[PDB]
Amino acid sequence: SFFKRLKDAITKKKTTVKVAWVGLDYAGKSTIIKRITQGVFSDDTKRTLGLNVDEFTSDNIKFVCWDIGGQQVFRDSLWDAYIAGSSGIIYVVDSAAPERFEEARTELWKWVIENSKVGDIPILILANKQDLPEARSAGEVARALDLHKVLKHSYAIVPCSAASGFNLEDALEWLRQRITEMILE
Ligand SMILES: Nc1nc2c(ncn2[C@@H]2O[C@H](COP(=O)(O)OP(=O)(O)O)[C@@H](O)[C@H]2O)c(=O)[nH]1
Ligand SMILES: [Mg+2]
Repeated sequence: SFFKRLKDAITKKKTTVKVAWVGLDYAGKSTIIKRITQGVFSDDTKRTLGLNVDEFTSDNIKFVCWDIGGQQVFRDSLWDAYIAGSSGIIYVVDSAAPERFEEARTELWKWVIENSKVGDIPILILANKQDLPEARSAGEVARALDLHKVLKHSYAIVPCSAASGFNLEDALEWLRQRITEMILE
């Protein structure tokens, strides 16, 4: 698991980690968090912090799931309050919902890319719901998000399915390694 490997890495470093999970509503974030944490971070374990923010903790690991876009407005106050202190950011996209790609691109650049606060923080993009027949490729989503324009951040886009498990732990190992090296630095 990524959950178990992250816990052991940060316990060996003798410190604490925070992982942010941002992305539009119905993208798959709560589903991925429940699955990757083998149940530990279920809906009946979420300390609710805001109208769209949920928070999880288990010893030295903390996860911050935030449903972005929609009616919710990005305020720099809310970012300091909820996401500031994160060591990695996970942007989740529903590849079978191309109608909302316009919105996911605008929120990714609003909250993460053109965010002075997010620095060398590894940003992992999950092109989720690949099992659906309408799912666009990971490269289609990368072009939709103008990732080809992201010149100053350390990112990675990996296609995955939260229902089948496909590529999930593999994408998360890239982030786990990127967090492990930069932690305490
Ligand atoms: N078929 C399929 N459905 C998914 C997948 N990921 C999430 N879903 C469904 O889409 C909904 C969105 O998940 P959830 O994490 O609760 O929404 P969010 O927290 O707003 O992203 C859930 O009810 C899941 O049943 C996937 O990979 N495949
Ligand atoms: Mg949710």
